Amino acid sequence: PGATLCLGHHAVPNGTLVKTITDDQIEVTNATELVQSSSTGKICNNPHRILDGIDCTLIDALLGDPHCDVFQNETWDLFVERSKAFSNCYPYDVPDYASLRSLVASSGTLEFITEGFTWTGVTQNGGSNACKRGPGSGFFSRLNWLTKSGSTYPVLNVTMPNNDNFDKLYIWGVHHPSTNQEQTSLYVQASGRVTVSTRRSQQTIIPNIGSRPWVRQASSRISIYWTIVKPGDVLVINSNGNLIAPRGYFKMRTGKSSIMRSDAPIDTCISECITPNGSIPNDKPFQNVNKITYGACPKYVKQNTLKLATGMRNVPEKQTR
Amino acid sequence: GLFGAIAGFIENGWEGMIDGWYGFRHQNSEGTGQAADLKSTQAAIDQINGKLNRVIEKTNEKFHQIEKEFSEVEGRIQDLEKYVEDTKIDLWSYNAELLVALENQHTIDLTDSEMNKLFEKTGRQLRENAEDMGNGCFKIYHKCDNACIESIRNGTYDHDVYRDEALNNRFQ
Ligand SMILES: *[C@@H]1O[C@H](CO)[C@@H](O[C@@H]2O[C@H](CO)[C@@H](O[C@@H]3O[C@H](CO)[C@@H](O)[C@H](O)[C@@H]3O)[C@H](O)[C@H]2NC(C)=O)[C@H](O)[C@H]1NC(C)=O
Ligand SMILES: *[C@@H]1O[C@H](CO)[C@@H](O[C@@H]2O[C@H](CO)[C@@H](O[C@@H]3O[C@H](CO)[C@@H](O)[C@H](O)[C@@H]3O)[C@H](O)[C@H]2NC(C)=O)[C@H](O)[C@H]1NC(C)=O
Ligand SMILES: *[C@@H]1O[C@H](CO)[C@@H](O[C@@H]2O[C@H](CO)[C@@H](O)[C@H](O)[C@H]2NC(C)=O)[C@H](O)[C@H]1NC(C)=O
Ligand SMILES: *[C@@H]1O[C@H](CO)[C@@H](O)[C@H](O)[C@H]1NC(C)=O
Repeated sequence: PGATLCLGHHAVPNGTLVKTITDDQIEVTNATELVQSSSTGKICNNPHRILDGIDCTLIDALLGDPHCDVFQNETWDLFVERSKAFSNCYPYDVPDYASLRSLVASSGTLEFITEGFTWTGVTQNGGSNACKRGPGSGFFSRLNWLTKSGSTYPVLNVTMPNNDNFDKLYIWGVHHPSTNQEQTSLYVQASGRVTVSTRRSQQTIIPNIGSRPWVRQASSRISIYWTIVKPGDVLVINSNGNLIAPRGYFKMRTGKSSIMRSDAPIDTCISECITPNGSIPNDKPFQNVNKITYGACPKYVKQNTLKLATGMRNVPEKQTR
Repeated sequence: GLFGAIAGFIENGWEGMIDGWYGFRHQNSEGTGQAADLKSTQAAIDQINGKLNRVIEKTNEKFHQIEKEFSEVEGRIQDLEKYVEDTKIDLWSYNAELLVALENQHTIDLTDSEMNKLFEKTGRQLRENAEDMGNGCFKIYHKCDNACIESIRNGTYDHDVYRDEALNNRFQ
């Protein structure tokens, strides 16, 4: 009459199915989720500086549309553009809009430095009822609409050297009148021209006269351009009509700044990872919330769940029912 | 699994064992009982914590990237932007799928392995005083009181003490 000693292992009543090399589903005692599939629906206000655009796109804040004046000199880690944003100034386009938005978003600042341009023989500070400032006509705060003085618009030829140790971003434009009457009334010459250059590059834009769709009282347009001037280089602006002049430059930076389109509300909490759906935790290595992210984020995958086994094979007793 | 213990020569697991992952059940003249083996349990848990911590190791932080949704039809540049992102996502989705498959196969095999290590260790401890029944149970051919069982489980069982007794019961 001896003894028995049996070796064994545990099991649990409610195991979990996982995938392996040989099995698409096999039961283990426990597992843990590797895909973050939920958000709170809110963008946490820390630790990144979030700037809510509210009614303004980044470009409208840049140009200085009056209802975006509150964004003057603002900074951000993440600029958030809302679907409710609208423009309310002179109608405009930006050839390569996406690039200008990108480079400004990435610079992370709208810090503007006014420079003393001398515009000899023209009238400055033109305004329009399309772009009201208080009760009266106005214009983009960062741009200077030049027109004839008396009965002449001379050749404008000005320079601004960059003697700082940082890059300057100049935003300028060209006016496209809708009629010949408008062209000659404003600029005298029947056809204008704008040439903006540095030592190594140049942009020449010829205005086109013609109607575009009526927007906020104008069939005319302004087209927006930009020029970066590096330390030791120089800006020259040359025009015999249609120049929408810069008032100065934006200071460029490099760093971690970006921009995101989202309607998620901003809330008081801390989250490294931001998506357009809201912040998400970053404890898991993968996520299926949104391919668009900012910060220390799990990597986007197509799977909505992936289970990492955290226990042995779950083998319950052979069932008698 | 590769070692043939869990879901193998051991018929099933024990729902009753709630204080460890592997362990011992016995019958002797004083009755029957159960005890968890801490060392095997901890070896499995440590390996699983190790792989879990490697997998969740935060390694990526990105700031300004490319746009991934578009309000206008543009053609060539947008086709490329979308294809770059779609390509990336498929490659990462594959990495994730493969990772869990390999990890999980290995977790099953390592847990099976630890069961087997405990069984082989126990067998070695018992030398000639026991026989492998083939279902994870040793028939012990001598009087093994509770002090004797605990001696096997805590690594102090001297097989010489019981050898003559056991050898005799075996070759009769
Ligand atoms: C088996 O693994 C599961 C994971 O699939 C474990 O569930 C997780 O357990 C942890 C620790 O108890 C929970 O963390 C805690 O969450 C609460 C919020 O409810 C928080 O207040 C605590 O500070 C802590 O972070 C976690 O929520 C839970 N997750 C899920 C999805 O259930 C479970 O503990 C494991 N069980 C065994 C026996 O190993
Ligand atoms: C339009 O305005 C620009 C900007 O001021 C004028 O450019 C300047 O033109 C003068 C020559 O007319 C350049 O002077 C030269 O400088 C070199 C280097 O110092 C010197 O060695 C020469 O003897 C000569 O004096 C000056 O450098 C140049 N400056 C810039 C920034 O371009 C341009 O002449 C004006 N054009 C008209 C038609 O008025
Ligand atoms: C996060 O937001 C995305 C994008 O808005 C959601 O996906 C969209 O909504 C449904 C998904 O069932 C679809 O009709 C659209 O095609 C999706 N759009 C895109 C661009 O993929 C997504 O479901 C949200 N996820 C969470 C967890 O809130
Ligand atoms: C913006 O910043 C510059 C200097 O950094 C300053 O000269 C200017 O007055 C500021 N304007 C506003 C509106 O803050």
